[PDB]
Amino acid sequence: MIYSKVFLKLHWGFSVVKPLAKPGFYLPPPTTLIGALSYGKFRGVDNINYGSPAYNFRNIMATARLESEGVYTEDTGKVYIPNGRLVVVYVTDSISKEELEKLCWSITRIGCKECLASVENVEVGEAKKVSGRVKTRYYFRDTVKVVGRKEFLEYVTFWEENGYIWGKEGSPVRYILPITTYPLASKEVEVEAKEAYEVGGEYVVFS
Amino acid sequence: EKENIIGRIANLLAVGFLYSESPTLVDRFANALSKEAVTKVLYDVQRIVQMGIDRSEIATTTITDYPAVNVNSSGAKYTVVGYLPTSQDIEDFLRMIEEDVYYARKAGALAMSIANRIKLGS
Amino acid sequence: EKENIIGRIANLLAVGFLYSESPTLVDRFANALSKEAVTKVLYDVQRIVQMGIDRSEIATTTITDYPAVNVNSSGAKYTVVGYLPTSQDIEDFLRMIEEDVYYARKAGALAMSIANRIKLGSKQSK
Amino acid sequence: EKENIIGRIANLLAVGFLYSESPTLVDRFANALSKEAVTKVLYDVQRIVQMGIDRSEIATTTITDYPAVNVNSSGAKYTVVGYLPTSQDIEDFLRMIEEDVYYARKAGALAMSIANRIKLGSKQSK
Amino acid sequence: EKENIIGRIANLLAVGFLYSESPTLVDRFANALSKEAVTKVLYDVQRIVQMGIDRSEIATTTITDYPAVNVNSSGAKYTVVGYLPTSQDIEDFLRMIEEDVYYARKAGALAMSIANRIKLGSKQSK
Amino acid sequence: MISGSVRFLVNLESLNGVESIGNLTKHRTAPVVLKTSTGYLVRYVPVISGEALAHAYQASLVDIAKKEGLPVGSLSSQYEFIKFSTDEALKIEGIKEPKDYNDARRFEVEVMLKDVIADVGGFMYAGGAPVRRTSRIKLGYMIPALRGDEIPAQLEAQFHVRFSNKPVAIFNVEVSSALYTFSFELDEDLIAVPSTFGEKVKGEEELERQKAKRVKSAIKALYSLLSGNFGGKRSRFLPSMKLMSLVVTKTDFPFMPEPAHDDDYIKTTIMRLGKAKGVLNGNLAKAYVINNEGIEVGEGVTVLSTVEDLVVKLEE
Amino acid sequence: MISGSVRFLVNLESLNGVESIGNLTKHRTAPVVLKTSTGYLVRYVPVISGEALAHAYQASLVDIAKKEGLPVGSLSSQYEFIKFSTDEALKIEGIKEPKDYNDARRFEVEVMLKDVIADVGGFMYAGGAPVRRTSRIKLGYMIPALRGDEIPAQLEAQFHVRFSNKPVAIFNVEVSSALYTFSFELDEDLIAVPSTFGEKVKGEEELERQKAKRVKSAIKALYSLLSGNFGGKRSRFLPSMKLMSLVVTKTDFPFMPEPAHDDDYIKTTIMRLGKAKGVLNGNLAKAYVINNEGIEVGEGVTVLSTVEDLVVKLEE
Repeated sequence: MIYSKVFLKLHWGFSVVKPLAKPGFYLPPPTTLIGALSYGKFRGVDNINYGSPAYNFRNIMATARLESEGVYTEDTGKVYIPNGRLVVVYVTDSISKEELEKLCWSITRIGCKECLASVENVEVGEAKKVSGRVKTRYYFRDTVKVVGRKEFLEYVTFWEENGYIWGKEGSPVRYILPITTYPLASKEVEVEAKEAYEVGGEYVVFS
Repeated sequence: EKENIIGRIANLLAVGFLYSESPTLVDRFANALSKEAVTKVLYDVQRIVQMGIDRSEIATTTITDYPAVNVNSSGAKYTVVGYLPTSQDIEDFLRMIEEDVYYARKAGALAMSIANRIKLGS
Repeated sequence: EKENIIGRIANLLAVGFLYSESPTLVDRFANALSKEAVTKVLYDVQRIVQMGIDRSEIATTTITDYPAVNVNSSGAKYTVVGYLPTSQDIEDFLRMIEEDVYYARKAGALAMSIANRIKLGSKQSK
Repeated sequence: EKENIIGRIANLLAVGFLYSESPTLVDRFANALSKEAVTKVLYDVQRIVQMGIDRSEIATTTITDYPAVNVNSSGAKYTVVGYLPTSQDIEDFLRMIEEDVYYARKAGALAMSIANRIKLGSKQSK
Repeated sequence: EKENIIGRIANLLAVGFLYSESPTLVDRFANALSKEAVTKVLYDVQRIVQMGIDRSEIATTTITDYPAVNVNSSGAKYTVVGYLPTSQDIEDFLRMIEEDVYYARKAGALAMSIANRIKLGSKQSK
Repeated sequence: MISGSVRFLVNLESLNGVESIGNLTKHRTAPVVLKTSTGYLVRYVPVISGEALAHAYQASLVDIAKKEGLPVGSLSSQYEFIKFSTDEALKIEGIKEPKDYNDARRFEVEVMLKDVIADVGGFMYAGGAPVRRTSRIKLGYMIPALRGDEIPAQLEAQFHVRFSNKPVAIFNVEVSSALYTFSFELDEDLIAVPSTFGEKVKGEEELERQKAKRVKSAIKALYSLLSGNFGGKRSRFLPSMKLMSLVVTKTDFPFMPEPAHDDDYIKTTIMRLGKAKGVLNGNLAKAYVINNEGIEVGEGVTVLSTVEDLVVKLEE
Repeated sequence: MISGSVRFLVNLESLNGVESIGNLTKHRTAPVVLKTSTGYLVRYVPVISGEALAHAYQASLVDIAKKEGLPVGSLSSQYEFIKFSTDEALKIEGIKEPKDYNDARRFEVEVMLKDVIADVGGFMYAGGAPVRRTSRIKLGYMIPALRGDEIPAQLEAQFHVRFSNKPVAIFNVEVSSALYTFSFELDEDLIAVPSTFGEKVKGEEELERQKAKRVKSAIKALYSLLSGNFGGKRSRFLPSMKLMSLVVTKTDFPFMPEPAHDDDYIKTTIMRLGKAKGVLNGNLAKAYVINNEGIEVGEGVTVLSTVEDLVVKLEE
C-alpha cells in the first residue's frame, strides 16, 4: 500500500454546488480529488465509451485538509480562502510509485475552471496499517466511532463513483467533518476506528 | 457592555436622524465597509447634535425615571429613551469597528428602529 | 502611548474650543487631508490657549485627585479632565500624522465629545 | 539630525520668547512663507538672547545632568532644558528652509509648546 | 566655495565684534540693503582687525590642528576657529552682494552665532 | 501550453456591478481573513468575476476573426454568446441535431466548422445526446494581493444628480481603487482538435488546414485582455490601468506559475519550472518577464518592455 | 479612433460639488493608491467627475448643431439631457413606443433622425422592448498625477460673510489647487450608423447623407473640453487653467495611450503605437504632440503650437 502527499497553493478558493437556491459544500468530495488526479492522464478527452473519462480511477483512496483560514459565502456557495494551503493524501496500490508521483504533479484545478491551484511539493512512500486509538485531522465516514468530546463535528452528504455517469444520481453516503463553521479551520479529533494508515504521523482514517 | 455601547451609538444616530429629518447618515453608517466611513458619520452626527444642543432643541431629561433625550425639530417633539454615548463609548466602538464593521450595521438597524417607532407614535 | 498622545491632543482641542466658543479649529482638524492643515490648527489652538493662560482664564488644577484644566469663558466655567500635550506629544503626533492623517480625525472626534459633554452638563445646571 | 537641529532652533525661539515676553518673533517664524522672514527672525531672536547673555540674565547651566538655559525676565525665573543651536545648526536649518519652509512651522510649534509648559508651571507655583 | 567665502567673512565679523566688544558693525552688515553699506562694514571691521594685529592682540594660530584666530580684549581671551577672508574672498563676496544682498544677512547670522557661543563659554568658565 | 500571472494597478474604477438596492449600484466584494497580533480580522474586499473577462476575450476574438475571413456563427456575429445550446439556437444557424451517441462526433465537427467561438470558447448542447467541449482558455477571479499586513483596496459611494427645470434625479455609484492580480492558462496545442473518441469523419482536413490560423487568432486575442479592454461602465467611469509585473511561461507539459500575492513570486516559479521540467521529461521551457516595480527576478529569463513583444514572441 | 491624454494645471478651483454639512460646501474627494520607495500607500485626493465634462461636451455639440442646421431634439434644445428614457419625453417629442423586438430598429432610427445628441452620446429606453445605444465618446474622472512620493494637490476651506444692516450670513467654501490629468476616446467610424441588428428600414439614406456633417460636428465639439469650458461655480470662482502636455493618436485599430502620470509618457506611447500597428496589421497610425514643459518627446513626431491647429488637422 503506497501513499503520496501533495501541497497545493490555492488562488482564491473552490466552489462545488450540492446536487438537488444553490448552496455549496465546505470541503471538496473525494470524487473531485480523484478526478484531479485522473486529469494528468486523460487530458484532452471529455467522453469515453458515455459517462466520464474518470470511471477507471474509482478505487483510489484520497483525503484532503486545509491549513489556513477562510469564509463560506453565498452570493452559488463559495469558500474563499485566498493564498491558502491544501494538503492532499492519496493512498492506493493500483499503480507503482512512479506513476502516482507523475500524476501528482499534474493537478490543475479542484472543482470548476476558476479554482486553479499550483503545486509546491510532493512526497511518496510506503504506508503501514494500524488499528489503535489515533488522532486525525482528515474527514472520515459516519460509521466511525468517536471517543473525544463532540464539539467540532459537522455532517455532510457525499456520493459514490456511481454518479460519474450522466443522467444518473449517485448513492448518498454520510460523512463527518472536523471543521469549525466560522471562521473556517481544521481541528484534531481522536478516533479508535479499525483501519488507519500512518502516512507520516498524521494518521488517515478510512473505516 | 458591547451591546450597551452599540445601544448608546444607536441612540445618538436616532437623535441625529430625528433632529435633521434625514436618513443619509444612518444609511452611510449601515452601509459602511471601512473605519473611515464609520468615523466620518460619528463626527457628522455629533456635529448635528451639537447644533441642536446650542439651539436648546436637543436636551437631556428624565421620563417616567429613565434617562432620555428630548428633540425638537420645530413643533415635532420627539423623546429618545436612553443615554447618548460617552467619549469612551465612541473610542471603544471605534475599536470594535476596527475588529468588525458589522457593529456599525447593528447600530444602524437599531437607530432606524428607534426613529421609526417614534415617528409612528408622533 | 499612541492613544495617550491622541487623548492629550483631544484635551488641547477641547480646551481651545470651550475657551474660544468656536468649533472652526476642530472642524479644520477633523477634515484635514494634509500635515499642513493639522500643524496650522495645532499652532492656532495653542495660541488661543496661550492667551487664556496669560489672562489667567485657563489654568491647570487637580479635581477629586485627577489632573484637570479649568477654562473660564464668557462667565461660564468649564473643567476638562486630563493633561494637555507636551512638546514631545505634539512632535510624536505630527510623526503619526505624516504616516496617517486618520489620527487627526480620531483626535477631533474625541475633542468634540469632551466639549459636547461639558456644554450639556453646564446648560443643565443653569 | 534634522529633528535635533529643529529642536535646538525651537529652544532658541523659546528662550527668546520667555526673555522678551513677546510672541511676535515666534508668530513671524511659524507664519513664514520665505527664507527672508525665517532668517530675519533667526537674527532678531539671537540679538535678544545676546542682550540677555551680556546682562547675565541668560546663562547656560546643567540641571538634574541635562544641559539647560536659565532665563531671568521681569523677576520671573525660567529654565529651558536642552542646547541652543550652533552656527552649523543655523546654516543647516537655513538649507532645510530653502528646500521646505515647513521646518520653520515645526520649530515654531515646538517653541510655543516649550514656552507654554514653562509659563503654566511658573503660574501654578506662584 | 560660496559657503566657504561666507564662513570666512563671518569669522572676520566675529573677530571684529569680539575685539571691539561692539555689535554695531554686525548689525549694519545684517541690515544692509545696498553694496555701499556692506563694503563700508568690510572696510571698518578690517580696520579694527588691523589695529588688533598691530597691537599683537589679534594673531593667527593653530589649535588642536585647526587654523584659528586668538583675540585678546579687555583682559578676556577668545579663540575663533577658522581662517580670515583673503582679498579674493572679499572681492568674490562683493560680487555675490552685487547679485544678492542676502549673503550679507547669511554672513551676519553666522558671525553673531560664533560670537554668542564664544561669549557664553567664556562667561561659564569665569 | 501558455501560462501567465499578471499584476495590475487600477484607480477610480467601477467595472463589475451587482444587484441594485433602492437607488444604489453596488460593487462586487468578497470576504477575507487577515492575521494580526491581536487576532483575526474579517474584511470585505472588491473583486472582479471571471465571466466579464471571458466575454471580453470572446468579443475580441470575434472582431479579430471576422477580419481574416474565418467562419463566424450568425448569433455570434451579434454579441450574443448563447452558442449552439438549444433547438432554437440550431434552427437559426441551420444545423441538424445529432442522431445518436455514435454520430455525436460528427455533429461536433459540423459545429466546429460553422463557428470558431464554439471551438476555442467551447459549447454545451443539452438534449437526448449531449455533446461537450471544454474551453481552451481558463481565467480566474481578479482579487487584489493580500500582501503584508495591509490590504491596498478601498470602496466609497459617490452621489450624483440629474438637472431638471421642473422638479417633481438622485442616484449613488460605488467606486474603488485597488492593486489587482490575476492568472490565466491557454492551450494552443489543442486548438482545432476534436474532443470525442471515434472514427474520423469527412471534413477534418479543413480543420487541419485552419489550425494555424485559429491558433494565431487565439493567441492574438490575449492582447485585449492584457491591455485592459474588459468590464463595463466605461462611458462615464473609464478607469486608469497600468502594468506592474508580468510572468509568462511557455512549455510542452502542464505547468502554472505561483499566484502574485507575494512580493517574490518570479524566483519561486522559475525554480519550480526547472524542478518540474526535471521530473516530467519536458523539452521546451521558456519564461518572459516584464518588471516595473523593481522586484527580484533571478537568472535565465529574457526581459521584455511591452506586451506587444510578448505576443510576437508567443506567436513566433 | 481618436484617443487623447491631456495634462492641466489649475489653481484656486471649485467646479464640482457634493453634499454639504452645516454651512460648509465640500469638494469631491476620492481614494488613490500610490507607490513610494517604502511601498504602497492610500491617500484621499480631490477629484472631478466625468459627468460634468460629458455635459459640457453635449452642450457644445447642441450649440454647434443648432448653428449648422443639424436637427436637435425638443427637450435637448433646452440644456436638459433626459434624452428618451421616460415616457414623458417620448410624449413631448412625439415618438411612438416600440411594439415588439422586430420594431426596435425602427424606433432607434426615429430617435436618430431627430437629435444628434442621442446619436453621439447614446441613449436608453426601458420597457417591454428595451433599446440601448452606447455613447460614442468615453471620458473618465480627472485625477492629479501620481508622480513621485508627494501628491501635487491641496485643499482648504475659505470664510465668507453676507453684509446686512440689521443682523439677526456666514458660510464656508472649499477651494483646491492641483495638476490634473485626464484621457478621452471617441470612435468616429460608428457615428450615424445604427447599432441594433435587423433589416433595412427607410430613412437610412438621410443618415448616410448627414454622416459627414455629424462627424465634423462631433470632432468640433472637443474644442470646449480641450479649452477648459466645464464645471460649475464659474461666476465667482473662475479658475486659472494652463495647458502643459497633450498627446492625440488617430488609428484604425483599438489603442490606449499611457496615462499622464509619469514624466515620460509620450515616447512610450509612440513606441507602443508603432509596435501595435506592426502587430495588429493596421493601415493608419498618426500622432500629434503639444508640449509646453520641455519634457522628452522623441523623433519623427509632428509638433503643434495650439489646440485650434489640432482641431483643424483632425477635421481635415
